[PDB]
Amino acid sequence: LDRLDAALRFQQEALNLRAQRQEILAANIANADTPGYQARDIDFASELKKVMVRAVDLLYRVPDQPSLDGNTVDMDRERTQFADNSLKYQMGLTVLGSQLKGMMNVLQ
Amino acid sequence: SFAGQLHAALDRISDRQAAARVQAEKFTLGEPGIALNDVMADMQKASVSMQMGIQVRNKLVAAYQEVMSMQ
Amino acid sequence: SFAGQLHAALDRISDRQAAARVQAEKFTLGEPGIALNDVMADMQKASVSMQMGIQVRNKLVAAYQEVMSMQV
Amino acid sequence: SFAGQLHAALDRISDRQAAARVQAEKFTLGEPGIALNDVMADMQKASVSMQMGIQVRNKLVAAYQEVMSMQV
Amino acid sequence: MTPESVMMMGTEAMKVALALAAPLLLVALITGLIISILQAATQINEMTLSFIPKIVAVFIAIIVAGPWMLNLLLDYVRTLFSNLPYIIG
Amino acid sequence: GQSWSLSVQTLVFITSLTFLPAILLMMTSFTRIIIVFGLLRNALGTPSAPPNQVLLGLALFLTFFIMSPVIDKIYVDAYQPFSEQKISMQEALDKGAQPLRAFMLRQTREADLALFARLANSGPLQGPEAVPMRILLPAYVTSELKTAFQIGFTIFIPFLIIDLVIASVLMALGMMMVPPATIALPFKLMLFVLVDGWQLLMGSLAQSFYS
Amino acid sequence: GQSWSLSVQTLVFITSLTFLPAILLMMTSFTRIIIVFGLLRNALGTPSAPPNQVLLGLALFLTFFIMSPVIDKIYVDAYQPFSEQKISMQEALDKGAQPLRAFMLRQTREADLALFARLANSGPLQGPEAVPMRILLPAYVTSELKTAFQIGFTIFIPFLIIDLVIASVLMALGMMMVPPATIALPFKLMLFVLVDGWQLLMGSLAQSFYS
Amino acid sequence: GQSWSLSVQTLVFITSLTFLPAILLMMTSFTRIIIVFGLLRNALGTPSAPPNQVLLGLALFLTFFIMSPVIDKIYVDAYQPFSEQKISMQEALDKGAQPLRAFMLRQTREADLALFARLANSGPLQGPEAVPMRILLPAYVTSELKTAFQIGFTIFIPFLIIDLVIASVLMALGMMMVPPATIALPFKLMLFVLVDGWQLLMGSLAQSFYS
Repeated sequence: LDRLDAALRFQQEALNLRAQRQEILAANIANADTPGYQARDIDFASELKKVMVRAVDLLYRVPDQPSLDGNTVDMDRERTQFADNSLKYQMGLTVLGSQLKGMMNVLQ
Repeated sequence: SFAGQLHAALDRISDRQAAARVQAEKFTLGEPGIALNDVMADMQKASVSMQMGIQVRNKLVAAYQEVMSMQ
Repeated sequence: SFAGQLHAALDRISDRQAAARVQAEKFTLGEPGIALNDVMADMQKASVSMQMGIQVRNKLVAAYQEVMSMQV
Repeated sequence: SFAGQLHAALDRISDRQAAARVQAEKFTLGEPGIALNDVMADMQKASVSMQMGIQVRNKLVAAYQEVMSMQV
Repeated sequence: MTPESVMMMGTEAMKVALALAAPLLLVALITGLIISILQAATQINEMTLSFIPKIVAVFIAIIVAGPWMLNLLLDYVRTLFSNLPYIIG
Repeated sequence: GQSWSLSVQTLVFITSLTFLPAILLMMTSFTRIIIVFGLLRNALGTPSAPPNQVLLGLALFLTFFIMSPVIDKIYVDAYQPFSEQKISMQEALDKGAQPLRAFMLRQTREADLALFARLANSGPLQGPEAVPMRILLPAYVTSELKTAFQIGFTIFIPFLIIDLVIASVLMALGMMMVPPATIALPFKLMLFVLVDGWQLLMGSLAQSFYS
Repeated sequence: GQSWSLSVQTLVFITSLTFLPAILLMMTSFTRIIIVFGLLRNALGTPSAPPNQVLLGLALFLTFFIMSPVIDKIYVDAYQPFSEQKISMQEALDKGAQPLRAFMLRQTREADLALFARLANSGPLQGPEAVPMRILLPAYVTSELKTAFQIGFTIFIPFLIIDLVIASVLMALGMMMVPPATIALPFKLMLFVLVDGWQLLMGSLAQSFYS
Repeated sequence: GQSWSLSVQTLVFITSLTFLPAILLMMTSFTRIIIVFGLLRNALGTPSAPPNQVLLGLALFLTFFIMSPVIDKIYVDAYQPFSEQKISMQEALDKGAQPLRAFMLRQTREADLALFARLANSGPLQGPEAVPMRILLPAYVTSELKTAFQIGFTIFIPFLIIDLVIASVLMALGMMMVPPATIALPFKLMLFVLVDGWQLLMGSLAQSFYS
């Protein structure tokens, strides 16, 4: 790679993984009522570590309580997951922005 | 040589800008695979690379003129 | 000496920035122990250190140019 | 011909700037078929053309002064 | 820098002048003496009457010298540039 | 391991970009070259007969050529391990500066080095190589300044000889009271162009640099 | 082959203009003309009587006239394919600079390119066209200096003859303390205006420079 | 033939003002006068006695006055129509230089235009007025130099004769040492200021220039 991308590759990959994870969370929110559905999620830490070496596998979420229709997407746990995922996405966004602003300010 | 190094650096900067521009074009055409969180990062990378290039050019040209105006 | 002082200052600035970056990376990796009240503070302090460094650089180069451009 | 090329470039930039001003005038009294983004883009392009022209003029006049203010 | 090399070069540098000027000045002396002989034995003279043949004398001397007068100048200067990498010491 | 972050590395690079062309070029290779050029200009009996811009350009081209082997050395020893981020700037700078330090040490005067060391009050050195650049630079500058004038006097000699001989031959025939300077200029220029002083002098100074 | 982006294109276009006063004029076009004019002014016995501004303007006009073929060739071969964006400026630059090198080859000394190549320690380059641009320029400048000195000496010779004749006759007339400088100068000026030295001198210089 | 925007019009106006010392003064108006003033100081036998600060200032007064009909003609036919805005900004420049071009032809030699026309390869064609500006300006400079020397050596001879005759009586009277310059200088200026050659000089420039 290059000296510039070497610094920001980690943050870019973190942002991309956050976007994909939020997409999966939105998908299993939208499919909350389809019977026979299984909630899916990404092992964020392991996937990030694997990516920062060189698609993404899906891990089924353990059902909270059983239901007759076969649907296994919870609501409260996934809502907390979505909220915290958005919060950490914004954290990564502002960290990358601060790094880029510092790099630009050094060159003035 | 210095001329070759400068030519290589200019080619690299132009390549980075072209890659960012074509990625933005693919995103705006509606082609799937872009999440808007990488096009902005690539554009910022191209902009900071161009800023470094123009800073180096300013320093070099100022040095050249001040060393040519000597006696 | 001047070279030694400059090297020490730059090395300590780089160490502060590296520590802040590694703490932020540990936080975003999910490892417990970071409360978001330390990573932001350390990043802000690192930015302050970088601002001080660049201001010192500007002042030093301005003074050097002024003393070097004198018509002797 | 240097003079011919200079005249061509100057009339081209003047004509583009005048066309942009005419577009802004046409939009400012509520004529139909004029887009705000289009008029802003035209204004910005005219401004950047003017900036390029003044920059090249300054560089050329500085070079001419340097070459004509030497010792023979 | 060795002080001896400063004067030793001067000794040969000055001899170049004696190598070049002597063919011209000696003839100038020889021509002048002949004029002085004409300034006796019906010694009529206005002021000098010596400048007129000296110009002709030096005119002949320069032509007769010609190449080997130039050769000394060309060779000595090239030697100085040739020895420049070794004059530094 | 330890190194410098990207921001501080680029800050150092931009800062060094200010010194590098001005002083790291002015007081390292071609100061004596431009001194010799100025001395030749004075010796030609004419102010600024060769233009200053042309003289500076020729000196810059000549020093670029001269430093070519050292340029290749520092390139292959620093840039290649650094252009592929296989080494950090902290020691890359020292590794790159080492060959230039060796060149300065080779082109130095022992008396000047000893005087500067005594002035700096540091005499623990066991070998010439272990000297610091802080004490190496001024001695190198002084030695280059000395050899500049040493070459310049040799440049002066032939024109002085021509002027003396033409003045003597001119005033020996009764023309004492007329300046021979206007007459010596064509002869000096003819001699210089006939011997090809420029091309010969460039090779001579290159060989002097190669010692 | 790809093309550079507009930003870097305009960046290099603006940057080249700073080198324009030197690279295009001083070491390429009219160094011989300006040196010859300076030497002529020196030979006339009254420097600064032809003002430097007027002399430089005349030199600029002369070099603009004498560069007519190469200027037209580079203009067509660069602008015409570049005006409507059919080839990249990065290759158009070299394709337009090649005829300039061809012109330089004729005017430069054939015996100094080899010396500069040996100094640069480049490998044996077969053919007279594949010479790199980094070597041609200094050799061309040195050849320009040599031919300018030669022309200056040739112009000097008649004025030296006039001064010698006038001094000899005035001293043989019966007066020796008369300053010949103030006496020969009006005669030299009258001879020059009778011969119309400006027009023929410019024509001869243009012919020698063009061939 | 349309007009320009305000921004471009002021851009070229200030740039045209930069050329004022060169493009309009030193090659159109008084390039002959300065040479005459410089040579006159040399002819007076008192070098650098009249300061060049006032001589240059004195010259601009005379050339502005002798150029009054030309500039007044420009004022009437360009400034007044421009204040009426019935003439294009570019049209005024074209229509102002054209009468000046006829003026330049008046003060140009008979056989100097043909040199540059053949040099520029424009061809003879027809029409003495239908001549490009590229040929007029260098030819004007060359012609101005020729007439400057022609009017120059006219004044040198009377002063040289006085120097020669005063030296002749020295040898007849036994003054054979003998310092010619010191004794002759007071007599040179007394005749110069008793006849007041300046009024003759200023009058000569007015009629000779207009022809």
